[PDB]
Amino acid sequence: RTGLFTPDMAFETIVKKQVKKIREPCLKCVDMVISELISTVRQCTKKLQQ
Amino acid sequence: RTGLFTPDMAFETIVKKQVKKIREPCLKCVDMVISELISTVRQCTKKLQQYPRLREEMERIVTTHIREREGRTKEQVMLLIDIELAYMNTNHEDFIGF
Amino acid sequence: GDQIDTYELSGGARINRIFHERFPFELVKMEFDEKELRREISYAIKNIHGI
Repeated sequence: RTGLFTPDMAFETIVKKQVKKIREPCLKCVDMVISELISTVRQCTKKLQQ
Repeated sequence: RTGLFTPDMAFETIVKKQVKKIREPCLKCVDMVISELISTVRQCTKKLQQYPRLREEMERIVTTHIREREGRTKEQVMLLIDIELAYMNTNHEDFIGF
Repeated sequence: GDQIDTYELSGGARINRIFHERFPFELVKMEFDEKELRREISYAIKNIHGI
Protein backbone atom coordinates (compact mmCIF):
# COMPACT_ATOMS: atom_id res chain seq x y z
CA ARG A 1 0.00 0.00 0.00
CA THR A 2 1.02 3.63 -0.42
CA GLY A 3 1.78 5.26 2.94
CA LEU A 4 -0.08 8.35 4.16
CA PHE A 5 0.88 8.28 7.85
CA THR A 6 3.73 6.69 9.77
CA PRO A 7 2.56 3.25 10.97
CA ASP A 8 2.41 2.63 14.74
CA MET A 9 4.10 -0.80 14.36
CA ALA A 10 7.27 0.94 13.17
CA PHE A 11 7.57 2.30 16.72
CA GLU A 12 6.50 -0.86 18.56
CA THR A 13 8.80 -3.21 16.64
CA ILE A 14 11.84 -1.01 17.32
CA VAL A 15 10.99 -0.64 21.01
CA LYS A 16 10.61 -4.40 21.45
CA LYS A 17 13.97 -4.96 19.75
CA GLN A 18 15.66 -2.42 22.01
CA VAL A 19 14.01 -3.87 25.14
CA LYS A 20 15.18 -7.42 24.44
CA LYS A 21 18.79 -6.29 25.00
CA ILE A 22 18.48 -5.75 28.79
CA ARG A 23 17.87 -9.41 29.74
CA GLU A 24 21.61 -10.03 30.16
CA PRO A 25 22.76 -7.28 32.59
CA CYS A 26 19.90 -8.07 34.99
CA LEU A 27 21.10 -11.66 35.26
CA LYS A 28 24.65 -10.41 35.78
CA CYS A 29 23.37 -8.25 38.64
CA VAL A 30 21.59 -11.22 40.22
CA ASP A 31 24.74 -13.35 40.01
CA MET A 32 26.83 -10.60 41.63
CA VAL A 33 24.35 -10.28 44.51
CA ILE A 34 24.50 -14.03 45.08
CA SER A 35 28.29 -13.84 45.13
CA GLU A 36 28.15 -11.20 47.86
CA LEU A 37 25.73 -13.27 49.94
CA ILE A 38 28.10 -16.24 49.73
CA SER A 39 31.06 -14.09 50.78
CA THR A 40 29.12 -12.70 53.74
CA VAL A 41 28.09 -16.19 54.86
CA ARG A 42 31.72 -17.28 54.74
CA GLN A 43 32.79 -14.32 56.87
CA CYS A 44 30.07 -15.05 59.42
CA THR A 45 30.86 -18.79 59.50
CA LYS A 46 34.51 -19.73 58.87
CA LYS A 47 36.16 -17.02 60.96
CA LEU A 48 34.22 -17.30 64.25
CA GLN A 49 33.86 -21.08 64.80
CA GLN A 50 36.50 -23.50 66.10
CA ARG B 1 -3.63 0.27 22.08
CA THR B 2 -2.97 4.02 22.02
CA GLY B 3 -2.20 5.71 18.74
CA LEU B 4 0.75 7.96 18.10
CA PHE B 5 -0.47 8.82 14.59
CA THR B 6 -3.82 9.08 12.83
CA PRO B 7 -4.77 5.64 11.43
CA ASP B 8 -4.87 5.13 7.68
CA MET B 9 -7.79 2.69 7.38
CA ALA B 10 -10.36 5.37 8.26
CA PHE B 11 -9.34 7.28 5.13
CA GLU B 12 -9.71 4.18 2.96
CA THR B 13 -13.08 3.33 4.52
CA ILE B 14 -14.55 6.79 3.93
CA VAL B 15 -13.23 6.96 0.37
CA LYS B 16 -14.70 3.56 -0.48
CA LYS B 17 -18.08 4.51 0.97
CA GLN B 18 -18.23 7.68 -1.11
CA VAL B 19 -16.90 6.09 -4.32
CA LYS B 20 -19.55 3.36 -4.27
CA LYS B 21 -22.24 6.00 -5.00
CA ILE B 22 -21.04 6.74 -8.58
CA ARG B 23 -22.51 3.65 -10.31
CA GLU B 24 -25.98 5.17 -10.84
CA PRO B 25 -25.23 8.20 -13.09
CA CYS B 26 -22.96 6.16 -15.36
CA LEU B 27 -25.79 3.78 -16.21
CA LYS B 28 -28.12 6.73 -16.75
CA CYS B 29 -25.60 8.20 -19.21
CA VAL B 30 -25.33 4.89 -21.08
CA ASP B 31 -29.11 4.68 -21.43
CA MET B 32 -29.30 8.25 -22.73
CA VAL B 33 -26.63 7.57 -25.35
CA ILE B 34 -28.40 4.42 -26.55
CA SER B 35 -31.62 6.39 -26.98
CA GLU B 36 -29.85 9.14 -28.92
CA LEU B 37 -28.23 6.66 -31.31
CA ILE B 38 -31.60 5.02 -31.98
CA SER B 39 -33.11 8.42 -32.76
CA THR B 40 -30.30 9.23 -35.20
CA VAL B 41 -30.64 5.86 -36.96
CA ARG B 42 -34.39 6.32 -37.38
CA GLN B 43 -33.71 9.72 -38.92
CA CYS B 44 -31.10 8.29 -41.30
CA THR B 45 -33.58 5.68 -42.55
CA LYS B 46 -36.13 8.24 -43.83
CA LYS B 47 -34.46 8.54 -47.23
CA LEU B 48 -34.91 4.80 -47.82
CA GLN B 49 -38.59 5.23 -48.66
CA GLN B 50 -38.63 4.50 -52.40
CA TYR B 51 -38.75 0.82 -51.46
CA PRO B 52 -40.87 -0.83 -48.75
CA ARG B 53 -39.64 -3.67 -46.55
CA LEU B 54 -36.03 -2.43 -46.76
CA ARG B 55 -36.41 0.44 -44.28
CA GLU B 56 -37.87 -1.80 -41.58
CA GLU B 57 -35.15 -4.41 -42.13
CA MET B 58 -32.31 -1.91 -41.83
CA GLU B 59 -33.87 -0.27 -38.78
CA ARG B 60 -34.38 -3.68 -37.19
CA ILE B 61 -30.80 -4.80 -37.76
CA VAL B 62 -29.06 -1.60 -36.67
CA THR B 63 -31.38 -1.11 -33.68
CA THR B 64 -30.88 -4.70 -32.52
CA HIS B 65 -27.09 -4.39 -32.71
CA ILE B 66 -27.07 -1.09 -30.83
CA ARG B 67 -29.25 -2.54 -28.08
CA GLU B 68 -27.07 -5.66 -27.84
CA ARG B 69 -24.00 -3.51 -27.10
CA GLU B 70 -25.74 -2.32 -23.90
CA GLY B 71 -24.48 -5.38 -22.03
CA ARG B 72 -20.80 -4.97 -22.84
CA THR B 73 -20.88 -1.24 -22.17
CA LYS B 74 -22.49 -1.59 -18.75
CA GLU B 75 -20.12 -4.39 -17.77
CA GLN B 76 -17.06 -2.29 -18.58
CA VAL B 77 -18.57 0.69 -16.74
CA MET B 78 -18.96 -1.42 -13.59
CA LEU B 79 -15.44 -2.82 -13.89
CA LEU B 80 -13.88 0.64 -14.13
CA ILE B 81 -15.35 1.39 -10.67
CA ASP B 82 -14.42 -1.89 -9.04
CA ILE B 83 -10.87 -1.12 -10.20
CA GLU B 84 -11.16 2.27 -8.47
CA LEU B 85 -12.08 0.48 -5.24
CA ALA B 86 -9.47 -2.30 -5.25
CA TYR B 87 -6.48 -0.01 -4.60
CA MET B 88 -5.86 3.38 -2.99
CA ASN B 89 -3.16 5.43 -4.74
CA THR B 90 -2.04 8.35 -2.57
CA ASN B 91 1.05 9.21 -4.67
CA HIS B 92 -0.72 10.93 -7.58
CA GLU B 93 -1.31 14.58 -6.58
CA ASP B 94 -2.32 15.14 -2.97
CA PHE B 95 -1.53 16.73 0.39
CA ILE B 96 1.42 14.55 1.37
CA GLY B 97 2.04 14.80 5.09
CA PHE B 98 -0.03 17.15 7.26
CA GLY C 1 0.89 -8.39 11.85
CA ASP C 2 3.93 -8.39 14.09
CA GLN C 3 7.32 -10.11 13.74
CA ILE C 4 8.37 -7.97 10.77
CA ASP C 5 11.86 -8.42 9.29
CA THR C 6 13.14 -5.03 10.37
CA TYR C 7 16.83 -5.70 9.70
CA GLU C 8 17.51 -8.29 7.00
CA LEU C 9 15.50 -7.20 3.95
CA SER C 10 13.13 -4.83 2.15
CA GLY C 11 11.24 -7.86 1.02
CA GLY C 12 8.21 -10.08 1.38
CA ALA C 13 6.09 -8.67 -1.47
CA ARG C 14 7.18 -5.12 -0.68
CA ILE C 15 9.19 -5.49 -3.88
CA ASN C 16 5.91 -4.97 -5.78
CA ARG C 17 5.72 -1.36 -4.65
CA ILE C 18 9.04 -0.90 -6.41
CA PHE C 19 7.46 -2.19 -9.61
CA HIS C 20 4.67 0.30 -9.05
CA GLU C 21 7.49 2.86 -8.64
CA ARG C 22 9.65 1.28 -11.39
CA PHE C 23 7.08 1.13 -14.17
CA PRO C 24 7.18 4.98 -14.12
CA PHE C 25 10.77 4.45 -15.27
CA GLU C 26 9.93 2.15 -18.17
CA LEU C 27 7.38 4.70 -19.38
CA VAL C 28 10.25 7.19 -19.88
CA LYS C 29 12.97 4.77 -21.01
CA MET C 30 11.47 5.17 -24.49
CA GLU C 31 12.80 7.99 -26.67
CA PHE C 32 12.27 9.40 -30.16
CA ASP C 33 14.21 11.66 -32.52
CA GLU C 34 12.30 14.92 -32.93
CA LYS C 35 13.27 15.17 -36.61
CA GLU C 36 11.29 12.01 -37.31
CA LEU C 37 8.32 13.45 -35.43
CA ARG C 38 8.46 16.62 -37.54
CA ARG C 39 8.76 14.67 -40.80
CA GLU C 40 5.87 12.41 -39.80
CA ILE C 41 3.70 15.41 -38.87
CA SER C 42 4.48 17.12 -42.17
CA TYR C 43 3.44 14.03 -44.11
CA ALA C 44 0.35 13.62 -41.91
CA ILE C 45 -0.76 17.12 -42.87
CA LYS C 46 0.05 16.68 -46.56
CA ASN C 47 -1.82 13.35 -46.52
CA ILE C 48 -4.91 14.80 -44.84
CA HIS C 49 -5.28 17.57 -47.42
CA GLY C 50 -5.53 15.37 -50.48
CA ILE C 51 -5.95 17.98 -53.18
